[PDB]
Amino acid sequence: VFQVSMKANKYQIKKAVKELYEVDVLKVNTLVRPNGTKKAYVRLTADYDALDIANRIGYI
Amino acid sequence: AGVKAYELRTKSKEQLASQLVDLKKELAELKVQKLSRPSLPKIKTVRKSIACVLTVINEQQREAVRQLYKGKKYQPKDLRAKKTRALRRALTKFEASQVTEKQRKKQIAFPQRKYAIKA
Amino acid sequence: GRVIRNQRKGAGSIFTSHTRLRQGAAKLRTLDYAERHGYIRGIVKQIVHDSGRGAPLAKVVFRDPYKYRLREEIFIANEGVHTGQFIYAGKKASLNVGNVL
Amino acid sequence: AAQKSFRIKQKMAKAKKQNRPLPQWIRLRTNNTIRYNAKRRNWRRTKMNI
Amino acid sequence: GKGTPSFGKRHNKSHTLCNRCGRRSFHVQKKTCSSCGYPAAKTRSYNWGAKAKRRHTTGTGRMRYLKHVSRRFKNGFQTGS
RNA sequence: UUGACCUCAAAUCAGGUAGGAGUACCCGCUGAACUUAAGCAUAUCAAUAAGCGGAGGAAAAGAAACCAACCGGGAUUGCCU
RNA sequence: UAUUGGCGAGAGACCGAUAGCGAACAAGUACAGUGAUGGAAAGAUGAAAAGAACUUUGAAAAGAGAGUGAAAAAGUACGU
RNA sequence: AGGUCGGGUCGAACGGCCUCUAGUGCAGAUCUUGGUGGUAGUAGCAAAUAUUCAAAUGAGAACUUUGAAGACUGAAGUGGGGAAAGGUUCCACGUCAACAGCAGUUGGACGUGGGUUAGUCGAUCCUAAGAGAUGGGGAAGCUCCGUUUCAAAGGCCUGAUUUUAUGCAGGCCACCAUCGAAAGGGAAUCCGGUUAAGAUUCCGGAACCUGGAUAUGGAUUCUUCACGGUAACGUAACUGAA
RNA sequence: GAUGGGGUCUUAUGGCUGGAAGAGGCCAGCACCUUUGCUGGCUCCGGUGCGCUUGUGACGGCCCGUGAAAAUCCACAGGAAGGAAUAGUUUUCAUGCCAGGUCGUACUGAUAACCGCAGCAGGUCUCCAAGGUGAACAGCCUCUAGUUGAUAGAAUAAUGU
RNA sequence: CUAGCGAAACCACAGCCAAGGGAACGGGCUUGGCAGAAUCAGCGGGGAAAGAAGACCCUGUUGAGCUUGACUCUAGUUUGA
RNA sequence: AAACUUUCAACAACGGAUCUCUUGGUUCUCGCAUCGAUGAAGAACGCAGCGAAAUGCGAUACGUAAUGUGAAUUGCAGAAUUCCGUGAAUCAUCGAAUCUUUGAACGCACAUUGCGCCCCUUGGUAUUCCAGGGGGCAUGCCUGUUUGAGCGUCAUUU
Ligand SMILES: [Mg+2]
Ligand SMILES: [Mg+2]
Ligand SMILES: [Mg+2]
Ligand SMILES: [Mg+2]
Ligand SMILES: [Mg+2]
Ligand SMILES: [Mg+2]
Ligand SMILES: [Mg+2]
Ligand SMILES: [Mg+2]
Ligand SMILES: [Mg+2]
Ligand SMILES: [Mg+2]
Ligand SMILES: [Mg+2]
Ligand SMILES: [Mg+2]
Ligand SMILES: [Mg+2]
Ligand SMILES: [Mg+2]
Ligand SMILES: [Mg+2]
Ligand SMILES: [Mg+2]
Ligand SMILES: [Mg+2]
Ligand SMILES: [Mg+2]
Ligand SMILES: [Mg+2]
Ligand SMILES: [Mg+2]
Ligand SMILES: [Mg+2]
Ligand SMILES: [Mg+2]
Ligand SMILES: [Mg+2]
Ligand SMILES: [Mg+2]
Ligand SMILES: [Mg+2]
Ligand SMILES: [Mg+2]
Ligand SMILES: [Mg+2]
Ligand SMILES: [Mg+2]
Ligand SMILES: [Mg+2]
Ligand SMILES: [Mg+2]
Ligand SMILES: [Mg+2]
Ligand SMILES: [Mg+2]
Ligand SMILES: [Mg+2]
Ligand SMILES: [Mg+2]
Ligand SMILES: [Mg+2]
Ligand SMILES: [Mg+2]
Ligand SMILES: [Mg+2]
Ligand SMILES: [Mg+2]
Ligand SMILES: [Mg+2]
Ligand SMILES: [Mg+2]
Ligand SMILES: [Mg+2]
Ligand SMILES: [Mg+2]
Ligand SMILES: [Mg+2]
Ligand SMILES: [Mg+2]
Ligand SMILES: [Mg+2]
Ligand SMILES: [Mg+2]
Ligand SMILES: [Mg+2]
Ligand SMILES: [Mg+2]
Ligand SMILES: [Mg+2]
Ligand SMILES: [Mg+2]
Ligand SMILES: [Mg+2]
Ligand SMILES: [Mg+2]
Ligand SMILES: [Mg+2]
Ligand SMILES: [Mg+2]
Ligand SMILES: [Mg+2]
Ligand SMILES: [Mg+2]
Ligand SMILES: [Mg+2]
Ligand SMILES: [Zn+2]
Repeated sequence: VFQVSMKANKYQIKKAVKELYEVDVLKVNTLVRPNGTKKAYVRLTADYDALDIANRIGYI
Repeated sequence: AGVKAYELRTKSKEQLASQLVDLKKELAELKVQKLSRPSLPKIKTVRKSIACVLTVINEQQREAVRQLYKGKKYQPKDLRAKKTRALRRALTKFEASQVTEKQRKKQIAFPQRKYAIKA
Repeated sequence: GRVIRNQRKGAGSIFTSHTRLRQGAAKLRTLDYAERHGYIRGIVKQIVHDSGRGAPLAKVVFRDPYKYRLREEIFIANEGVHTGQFIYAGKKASLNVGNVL
Repeated sequence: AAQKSFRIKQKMAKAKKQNRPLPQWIRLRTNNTIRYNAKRRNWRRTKMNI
Repeated sequence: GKGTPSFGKRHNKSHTLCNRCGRRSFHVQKKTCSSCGYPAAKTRSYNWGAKAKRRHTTGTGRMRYLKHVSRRFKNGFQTGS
């Protein structure tokens, strides 16, 4: 679950996840939160583990 | 602390791009810590250093374009002077100083003489 | 005094004619060349009702003499015209009910 | 409404971000004159008119 | 019934927000703003509306560019460093 | 057939320019009524307010198709009269 | 020569917070109206927060003491 | 008219006299602004059948929670969903100074956070009543008319060429801006489960549509572009530009 | 060119199968601080109708009322062009590959979330609609669901509603 | 009536009468009658009760709506040059 | 006689008068001329370690670069070498930049964060399809260039 700039679409979100984390993403679902920002649920493929890469980013 | 513009000005554009992308990496790594810690004042130095690197890159590219367009008319509008719309539309010093040959003959023959009056 | 009702009628705000359910202006075929030098034959495809008009309309179909297509004129149906009837329009047309001599 | 436009939702988001009391460390600054949020808005008392 | 029960029938906004002034004065059927005159090229202003002119004149905003022309004039529209 | 000329076009042609804001003052156009006349219609308010168009640091005007009737003066503007 | 606008200054037998610009304050703000528009109120602890540690009654707010301060007949409902 | 002194309070400027000057003296103006009374602990807080008992919490319970009992709405509901409108009121934790015209431990209140996931639902596309540029013509002008008009109003497919780009080879075409419906028209998604708060959107399973690439199988052909049925017609397919 | 005999077609709709019982539902037993499960069964066969609601079909009545447009998609006529034999031609047949963006999506929708100065007996568009009585989505009672909200207590004068 | 909550209109000052006179109908003045704290529930005689600078009538050298063979014009239309 | 009513004083209330203040206004005088298609004024939305507003700014976002001064900012936290120095600061100055979405607003629209087209480039086995990045596409008028139209019209033909 990421916070995303308001100008980004699902293509850009997917490409930038693949670049910044070297992860293949299955699908992206975005919404605009009531505070004015954008939230992206990024579901990865079954090969990668979001739990394994979240603490690699530095949060869990 | 942060980066210094005078020591960044010595580098090439590729070193500047590498510096910029690792600075952005560190900005992301501090943004993921700002939610864990109460306060993180270190992020402002990285933000301003990114701003400085971008300023230096833009200045280097603009100077390259200026030296490309050096010594010729029709340089780009963002590079030529801004001053005001009215001053840009005003006559040049040459066009204002243009006079007819008749007025030039008259000014050469009868210029305003310098004279004083006591004796 | 106010502006009276018949004086207001000419602005045409709510006094325009309700023309949603009309098939089109019921006009004759244009006097091109065939109607003034010979005749031309069309066919009454359907006789229909026109809203806001007491007389029935007739959709006559002619052939375009200059392009391969079909033109559809809307005539006002004369009494006795039936569907499938051949209408003859022109200078050399025969004097029958429905013709445009 | 539920089916709303992005402009309306953006103004609603800004109003939600603005609906908050003062940060109480502001009353500790020198030459402070602000005691409370005078531009406070509640949905029951005044409408945004948007 | 012209009062309280008729006030319950009011749920269709006549005006929405204007793009030029953010006012909620843009008439949705006339497609015109009642305050700034959008989409007319000229801004709606009237000498009898002196208070409105005072409300929307120069200086009631940021002046992102006009703040600095006095400094640039005082320095003579200089260039370089 | 070929090449001009004239007129009129078209180009995301080369290079430019206009718009809008402000408007205290300035140049025009348009243009009232309240009011006063102890009524009121010409008149007055007023060649004003509102409306519209257009500029600058000032604008406008300006070197006589002028004033004069004198022993004549001498662009324009402003003050005193 | 004009100049109730703008920028920069210098002044006053001017006003002194119901005055003076509507606005000495987060004022063309809050708020009202569909809208054009309308449009406020609101300055002053103390030299310095030194803004009442601590004890006790009270569920608590607070009170009573104690204390700071030149003065709590200055306690953020604060000059007189 | 007023002036002076004493006492108390207070804390920073002010007076006498000779003159000058004025935004210079209030009881009224259904005066203006602000504040405060008597009325007065008074009128009253009485529509919508109705509440009761115990326990818990808590300083404190007519009103909060749980249980029990009694009732009501009675499917043209006091139910379950939505449109306009509102905008976070939704949900959780803490909380009761103000609001809930009694109360309050409760709340749509206060404080702090969380929450709205779509190729298939809508918008987007189409046009309706209608609005409205352009070419033009009016109008001192702000602007008005008009929407296919007294216009030189454009774009569509095949290719050919393989200095090669896309001109030249060609050929067709004459509507002639745009906006206008979350109820009209319209490509395509269902079930089960899941959260404090989301779901035709998330998870699992099972589908479908559009657009684009494309290979294999199948079909058809030496009678080149299928056969059968009297026929209505049938089929897995079974070229088809303007 | 009837009836009659035999066929053809539209597939709204319905039936069987797949989806799919593995789901969901109803029960039983074994369990345990516990995440809490785990293991078994059953989920079947019918009937009725001027019934209610709704969809649809074939008709009929009414009009000096005959009851939108466009986008969009398909088909047909035509025969341009391209086409096979050691080989092709076809992707309206089947299978197979990739992608499907932007914005909204919470909640109320009203005797407390909208408008009426307000937590106002007012007003504000629409879908679903059980059983009995009864002609009846009348009135009355009940089931599912939802409330038990409207300052209360004690007395029972006048005058009131 | 009690617990809690808790306004408003109105208010020169206030509030017992008879007669007199008086702005010709007094709560106050004059002469008499009289007159004893504090009050509660009702009540509609009075307070020329309250609500609104009378809407009827008159005046204003104040208007406005409407009408016409009022006065003065005028858009449009018609006729001539 | 209390209570109650009225009057006065002290103290306490209510409320904000008076007095004294004043980074504000008002008026006069002097000096100066400087908005915008190189995108103004205005608007919307955002940006701070902890900000709602004002003020500042624009994804380089209470700001960057340059120059000067020369050790701060300050409510707290934090940072320290930033302290005999190319160097602190919410400092001053400002000549270089950035300048979201808009707006005269300019690809067409707009109650839509809607719908396109062209060039270059990257990826998806791709001149055509999808996606990413960058750069563009308004109207009127002027000068010129190129391509044209008209028996408007001249000469030259065969
Ligand atoms: Mg979405
Ligand atoms: Mg309505
Ligand atoms: Mg309307
Ligand atoms: Mg006057
Ligand atoms: Mg007069
Ligand atoms: Mg008079
Ligand atoms: Mg008069
Ligand atoms: Mg004027
Ligand atoms: Mg001049
Ligand atoms: Mg004031
Ligand atoms: Mg004021
Ligand atoms: Mg003292
Ligand atoms: Mg004191
Ligand atoms: Mg002092
Ligand atoms: Mg006075
Ligand atoms: Mg007084
Ligand atoms: Mg008096
Ligand atoms: Mg008074
Ligand atoms: Mg009572
Ligand atoms: Mg009552
Ligand atoms: Mg209460
Ligand atoms: Mg209470
Ligand atoms: Mg809630
Ligand atoms: Mg028009
Ligand atoms: Mg449309
Ligand atoms: Mg639609
Ligand atoms: Mg629809
Ligand atoms: Mg329809
Ligand atoms: Mg829900
Ligand atoms: Mg799924
Ligand atoms: Mg076959
Ligand atoms: Mg038969
Ligand atoms: Mg079916
Ligand atoms: Mg029905
Ligand atoms: Mg949702
Ligand atoms: Mg929902
Ligand atoms: Mg709901
Ligand atoms: Mg409803
Ligand atoms: Mg409901
Ligand atoms: Mg409300
Ligand atoms: Mg209102
Ligand atoms: Mg029903
Ligand atoms: Mg029965
Ligand atoms: Mg019934
Ligand atoms: Mg009640
Ligand atoms: Mg008497
Ligand atoms: Mg009396
Ligand atoms: Mg006497
Ligand atoms: Mg007596
Ligand atoms: Mg007595
Ligand atoms: Mg009574
Ligand atoms: Mg009485
Ligand atoms: Mg009366
Ligand atoms: Mg009177
Ligand atoms: Mg008289
Ligand atoms: Mg009159
Ligand atoms: Mg007459
Ligand atoms: Zn506007």
